[PDB]
Amino acid sequence: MKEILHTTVTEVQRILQADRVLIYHVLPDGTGKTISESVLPDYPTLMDLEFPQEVFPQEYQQLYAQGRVRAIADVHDPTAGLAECLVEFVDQFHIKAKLIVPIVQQLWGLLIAHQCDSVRQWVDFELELMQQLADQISIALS
Ligand SMILES: *[C@@H](C)[C@H]1/C(=C/c2[nH]c(/C=C3N=C(/C=C4/NC(=O)C(CC)=C4C)C(C)=C\3CCC(=O)O)c(CCC(=O)O)c2C)NC(=O)[C@@H]1C
Repeated sequence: MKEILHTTVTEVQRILQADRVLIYHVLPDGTGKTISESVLPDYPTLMDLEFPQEVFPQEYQQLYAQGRVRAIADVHDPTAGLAECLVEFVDQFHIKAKLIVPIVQQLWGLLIAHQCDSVRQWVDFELELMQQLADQISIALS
């Protein structure tokens, strides 16, 4: 399953030509953590870093359990909807755009793409494609 999640993020990174693709998993204590990552070598491996424990709030569990994709073209646009607690994070890791799709069975996790070199207008077919990839991960888990 660890090799399957690695294969998936690597293939999704190549398909989107994203700077990073990762899978973020919600743990039974209500914390969240990156568990698989493919990143272009000009950027850090987030999995190699020693992050403090991170609460994944009930607000976002209840949102993402509903299944909908969130495309954020420009994380610095004050109307684009980046969570306020992530403002310092996107600055420190030079994340400019992100694409988030929930992995649901009950939220298991999120498939997330980053653009780092530019803002990125994600287009409708890419949001549908990530929904299909999230469905493929859920089917694999079953
Ligand atoms: C604010 C709402 C709370 C919160 C929620 C949250 N976090 C993510 C996703 C990621 N968080 C990552 C890692 C860390 N590690 C830290 O120490 C830290 C604080 C500086 C963070 C943010 C991480 C690698 C991810 C996945 C990749 C990504 O870019 O998202 C999410 C889901 C994404 C989204 O934008 O909705 C949420 C809701 N984090 C907090 O610390 C608050 C308690």
